[PDB]
Amino acid sequence: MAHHHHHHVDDDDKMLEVLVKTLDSQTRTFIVGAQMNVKEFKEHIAASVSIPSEKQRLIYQGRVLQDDKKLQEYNVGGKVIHLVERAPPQTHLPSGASSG
Amino acid sequence: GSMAEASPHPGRYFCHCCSVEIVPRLPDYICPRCESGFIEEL
Ligand SMILES: [Zn+2]
Repeated sequence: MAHHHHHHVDDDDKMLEVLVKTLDSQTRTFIVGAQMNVKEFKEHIAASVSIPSEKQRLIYQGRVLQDDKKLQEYNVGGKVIHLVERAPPQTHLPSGASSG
Repeated sequence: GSMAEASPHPGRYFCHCCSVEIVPRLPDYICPRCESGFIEEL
């Protein structure tokens, strides 16, 4: 922020230390807010995990966490999520022109 | 789904590490096949 000076604290319970594993070898952090993105968050981590948000599937507690909601819905502050790679959804997404 | 209308029954998980369907060990959400928690409930 730099020179905000309007209640230096605000997050407190917010601001997650998003831990996220990829398969086994890795485990990387994606520190964000509690309720900040998840959507745009996934878009951001896409390259770091080599998994684009469109295929990318965040699983924690067997729950399918995605860009559809917020991070605090999954409450992943300080827990490693599990990333996975699925089979191509070409039958699910017809017409592979737009972002295909 | 067809079985259990709008009721998520945990007999259907999928661990992508095994690339085979599992019935996890919930307390941890581990896979029974490899005990890696890369399981999503289907
Ligand atoms: Zn497994």
